[PDB]
Amino acid sequence: VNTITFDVGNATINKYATFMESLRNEAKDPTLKCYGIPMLPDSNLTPKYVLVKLQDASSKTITLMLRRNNLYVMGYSDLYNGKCRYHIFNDISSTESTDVENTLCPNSNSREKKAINYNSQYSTLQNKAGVSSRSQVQLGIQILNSDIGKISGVSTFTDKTEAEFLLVAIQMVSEAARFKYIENQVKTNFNRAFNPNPKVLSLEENWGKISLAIHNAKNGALTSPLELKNADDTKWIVLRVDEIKPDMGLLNYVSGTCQTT
Repeated sequence: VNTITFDVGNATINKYATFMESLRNEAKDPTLKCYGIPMLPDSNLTPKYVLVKLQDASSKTITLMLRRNNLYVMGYSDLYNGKCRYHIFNDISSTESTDVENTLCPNSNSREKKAINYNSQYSTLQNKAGVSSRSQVQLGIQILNSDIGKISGVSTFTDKTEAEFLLVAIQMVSEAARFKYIENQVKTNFNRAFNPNPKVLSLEENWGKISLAIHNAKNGALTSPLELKNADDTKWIVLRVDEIKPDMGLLNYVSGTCQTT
């Protein structure tokens, strides 16, 4: 499995763009695409995982482990007192957990467990972070930088600190890779903190449905319209692929042929 590094501490818009390109190119199936939009592979294609190393301004790092087929974060590692400290979500199988141990921390004599004792659903992360919605958790480059430093190499930290980091990282890494719209929210706000708008949230919550609709669309027309939210919280009834393609970075895996095109 490959490691993609993003230097948060020294980030620029172009470095972030390159990071997004690199992550999409690593994770996508080598061939699958619909309407020109690359698709993630099935759950069998190897490597099954991608590592994303995030570096803060003090050169400390956290490495996220992502499932390639859906870009979900499985866990993360940090260097702690010389040890590879692995933090695994509580919602993956025993066989995947073995893979997370060995992929984050291949040397079995130099590693240490520090579990994430909760699941990776946004509702859970929000609860641990003390928010009723992740619209209340600002995103941003400086925030990500700061949050890395609250964890990496740190003996103890609260669940709220951890869940804030996870909310920010999951969105700025995996959601941004899935959605050019989210990448572009980060870029438009690159020098400052921002709150995820209704369209960010709607896209995040509907990636599966959107991916299916694009895969199934015939001559650019969705078989069944898909109702999302615009950034001003008005309904967005999507009728055609060209209305939503600009916001897409990656499609969720959907079996069978589509217009590639």
